[PDB]
Amino acid sequence: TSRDITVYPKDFLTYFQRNGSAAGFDYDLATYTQTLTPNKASQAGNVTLKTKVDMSQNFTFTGKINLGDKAQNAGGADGVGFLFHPGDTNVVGAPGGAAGIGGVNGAFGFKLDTYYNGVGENSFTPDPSNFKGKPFGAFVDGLNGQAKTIASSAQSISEPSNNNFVDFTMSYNGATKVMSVTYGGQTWTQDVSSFVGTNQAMSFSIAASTGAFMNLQQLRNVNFTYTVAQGTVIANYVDEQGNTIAQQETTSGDIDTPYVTSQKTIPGYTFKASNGAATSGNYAANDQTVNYVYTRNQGSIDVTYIDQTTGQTLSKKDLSGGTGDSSNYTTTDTIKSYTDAGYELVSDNYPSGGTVFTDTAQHYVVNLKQKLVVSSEQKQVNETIQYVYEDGSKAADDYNAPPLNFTRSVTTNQVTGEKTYGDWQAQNGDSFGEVVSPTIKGETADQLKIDAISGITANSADIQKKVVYKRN
Ligand SMILES: OC[C@H]1O[C@H](O)[C@@H](O)[C@@H](O)[C@@H]1O
Ligand SMILES: [Ca+2]
Repeated sequence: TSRDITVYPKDFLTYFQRNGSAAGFDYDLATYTQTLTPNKASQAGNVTLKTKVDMSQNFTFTGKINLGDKAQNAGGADGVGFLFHPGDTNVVGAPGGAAGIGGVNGAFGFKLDTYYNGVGENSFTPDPSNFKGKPFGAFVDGLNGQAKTIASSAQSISEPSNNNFVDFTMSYNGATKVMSVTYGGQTWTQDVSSFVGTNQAMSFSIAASTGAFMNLQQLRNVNFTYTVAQGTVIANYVDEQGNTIAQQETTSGDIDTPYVTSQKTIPGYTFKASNGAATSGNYAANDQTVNYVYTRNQGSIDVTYIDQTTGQTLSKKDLSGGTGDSSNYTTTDTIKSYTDAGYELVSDNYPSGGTVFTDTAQHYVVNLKQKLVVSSEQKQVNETIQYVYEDGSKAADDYNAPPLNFTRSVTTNQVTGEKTYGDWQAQNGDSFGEVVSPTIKGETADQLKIDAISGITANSADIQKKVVYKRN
């Protein structure tokens, strides 16, 4: 590959980051020596690799390790750990029994344990009982966070003595997935495929730890030949409330080589903003993540009610929801309310099957008019002539003249109450007849005829007359 590099002893600080206690000590370029811990108590120091490692390529790690001058019995602690995890380059494991492996997830590697921890806690499972107070080198399974020492790898090592540097070698076949560690004519082997999984890019941390007991722990003449793993960009396509609304796009590439991400076009949604990384940039050692946030496309429906009679808006129900939600709305009730008030439905554009919000607006109309009830008014003007004697006794039957009837339409607006009368129309005529007063033998009428009367209007008063007969 083009990312196949060999870390030289003089460029150590280029590819490795002194962290913790280690940051107090400069790299001595005469010896090529990096202190991890000094010979003081409760110290922690490490170097982290600035990149990650393609675990689908071969790597060869060479150097010398000073484990100190004291052994456990003389007050010597805690050892040096080599950490392999998939998380952040700048993460390191817990000190003590965790040996700088435990406390990280998906964590494996090699310890040189210069202190026996029989009492276990969360960071680490007790050290193998067969190595009570004895220096040993092992492989560690820190996948579940808790560093477990594999007793099948548990081998003794030489006690830290007069601050001496023993040769260390860690070799790795990309294709076998087998790790080979040599420390002063003790060798280790293990298939690490059960750990690398699929990640094929792990962070590397060499980490020393003192506690109550101490030791100078130091590194010298570090030769790392490995393939720089390539950076990942994750792009998530999520709604406003975090729920994912389109498949994610995990695109990988060589560090410091460009990356691009696509603003997906999502049915039912419109792009709002891109929280997180740039949508465009350069690949980097750690995972970068750009989140595309989308808004839920919202539909309009407005159902206007109109009083035709006035050409005035009665009521207007604005509805808004999500492109494809039902509205669950029916006119029927709002219609009723107007109909009961004396209105009359004309038309209803509102679909019978509720409705559904769409990316385009809907506008429906309910046409209502003030009802009008047509009645009839009738009025009658009569004429009566009473034929009587001087004592009031009837001389002759009362004449009721042919009645003069009159009709008018009455339109009552069932909303305003406003009664629009039509006109008075004469059914019978406008004029009452002449009535010649009957002749009675041996009597004389005070009026021998009642004259015909013209100009009868529907408001006219009923005519009442009285003819008195006198004897002779
Ligand atoms: O250093 C010896 C010992 O001292 C303390 O008890 C802690 O800091 C331990 O984890 C450590 O291993
Ligand atoms: Ca231990």
